[PDB]
Amino acid sequence: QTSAVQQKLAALEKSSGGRLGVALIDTADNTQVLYRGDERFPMCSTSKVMAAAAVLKQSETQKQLLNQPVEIKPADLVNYNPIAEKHVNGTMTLAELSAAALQYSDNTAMNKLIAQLGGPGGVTAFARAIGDETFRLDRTEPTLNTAIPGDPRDTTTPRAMAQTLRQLTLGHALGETQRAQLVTWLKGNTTGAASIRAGLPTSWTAGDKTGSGDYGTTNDIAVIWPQGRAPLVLVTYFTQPQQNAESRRDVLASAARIIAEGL
Ligand SMILES: O=C(Nc1cccc(-c2nnn[nH]2)c1)c1ccc2n[nH]cc2c1
Repeated sequence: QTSAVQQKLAALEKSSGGRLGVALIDTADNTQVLYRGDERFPMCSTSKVMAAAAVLKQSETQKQLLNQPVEIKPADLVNYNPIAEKHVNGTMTLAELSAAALQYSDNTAMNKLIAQLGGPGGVTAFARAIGDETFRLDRTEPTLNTAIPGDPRDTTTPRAMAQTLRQLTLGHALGETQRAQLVTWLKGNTTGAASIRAGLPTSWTAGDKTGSGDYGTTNDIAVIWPQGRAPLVLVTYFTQPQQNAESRRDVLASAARIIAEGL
């Protein structure tokens, strides 16, 4: 069946020229709304959530892990490191690296999270441990954002990512303290106001993690507290046919608006 919401998302996609993937979970009733929900998309920096969460999981058995220093060397800087570059020749703690990766989308910080987990496969292994059979991280920053059509590396599906984000932020994939820390980090994101958030009523609150890459890939994943009802989890992924395509955060906002209007 095709619902009214799915028809509207198809019309938005058609006018955009790209490929749109949406997954909503409404925790009011656990119902899902899916558009291309089982197709693969490049995650880009939305993968930073999984990496930070995996470090939070490690911290459950090491009370001091988040305070552990990690050396930042000049050679560690990559292409977008607004926080890490301040600390080159010094150190940042794993908490600081998590906050920088999540709230500022710092790619050096993400690489330190990946290294703490033993490489990209350590992030995948954590995904599997929390019941996500779909997620895969294959590369570090910056190359995980190449976003080539048909490339399975560094991809997931909207359905899998929405389920994972629910388990991490609202469910019990993490300890209570760690879940609360992840939610605090997501709610303090600096990069999200033009993406899913832009499509929601202003009275609502949310936390989110954006991503973008080549092929005009423009992504956002959010946990949302609407006025007067239970939380939502929403994933919006978007990718385009040309390598040099522009970002389209407005398409993510439009998708979010259609979802909000369909509740
Ligand atoms: O790191 C990239 N992008 C990047 C860096 C840091 C943050 C973000 C981002 N966060 N939220 N939305 N975009 C995106 C990026 C892009 C295109 C590439 N082609 N080949 C390697 C690439 C790397």
